Amino acid sequence: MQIFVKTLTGKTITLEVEPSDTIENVKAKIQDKEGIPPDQQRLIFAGKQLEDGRTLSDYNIQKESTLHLVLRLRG
Amino acid sequence: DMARRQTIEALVPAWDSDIIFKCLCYFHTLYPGLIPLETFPPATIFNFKQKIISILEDKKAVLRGEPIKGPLPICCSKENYRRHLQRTTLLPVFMWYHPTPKTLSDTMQTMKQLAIKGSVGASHWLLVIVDIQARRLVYFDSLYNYVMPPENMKKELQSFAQQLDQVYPAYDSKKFSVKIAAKEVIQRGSGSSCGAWCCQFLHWYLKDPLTDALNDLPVDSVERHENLASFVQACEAAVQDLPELSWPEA
Repeated sequence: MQIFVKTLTGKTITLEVEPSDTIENVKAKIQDKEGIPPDQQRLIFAGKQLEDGRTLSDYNIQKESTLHLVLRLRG
Repeated sequence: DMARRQTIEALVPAWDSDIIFKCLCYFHTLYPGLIPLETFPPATIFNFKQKIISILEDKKAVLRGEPIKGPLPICCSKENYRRHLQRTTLLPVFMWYHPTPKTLSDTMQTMKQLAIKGSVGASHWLLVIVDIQARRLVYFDSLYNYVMPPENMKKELQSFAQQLDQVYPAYDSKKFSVKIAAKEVIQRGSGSSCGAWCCQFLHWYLKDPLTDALNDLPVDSVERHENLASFVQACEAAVQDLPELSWPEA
């Protein structure tokens, strides 16, 4: 699917996925390309957090959607 | 002393953007005038001013019944965000700082890497409270002058206050005032406790916007962090069962 994932530096990376994919799968796809471990990944859509055992279709996440990636920053 | 730092570090470990955020969400349920601004990403020294102006312009738009123009938060619905903008009297603007990067873009990059790496480094949490109701900008640096001399920050904030008077004029002629909170190093003996200190100071400020709590701190550096440890423990117990990455209802 043609969808967008927006990062905190204002960068968006695009992935091709299927709705039957798990939240676990998205995190794995993002990891391969940016190197962040899934246990470090937090995914947000329509102000809701996506849960690991769910599929994209469960949240009705469709083509041309924009996703948010949250980072947990130290200080 | 090695003992002293080792224990001060053990007492109050670094706080990350999530515990700070959960803390802000919780503080909003206590003090509904506080809007729990997201810390992911936080503001920086390079853009905290435009971020504040943007938030206040959206507040004016909401008060007029108009669309907002500024960015939506990630973990909040559009409608709940308008209700928070309507309600809010206090902006807790957390700022993430590091001496290395000298621009916004560089700061965000430095920020990103240290997150994936997972390190504190020489990064620092600052807090600017925008008290809309009292028209007061409070600048809290637990390291006192980690960014710049406080007298310098005061001057910079005074000119910013002057444009907040134009952006967000009061009913009357009341001008935004500024307060440099810390007049000594607060975080004595720690290189880690800034995030917690910011939230403790914010809470003291929510309880009393004229709080002299910093001036009444014990002199001892370990005693400060014992007390701060107790606060931290209270916060973690209070947010334990609160929702992850989800704004409370305005």
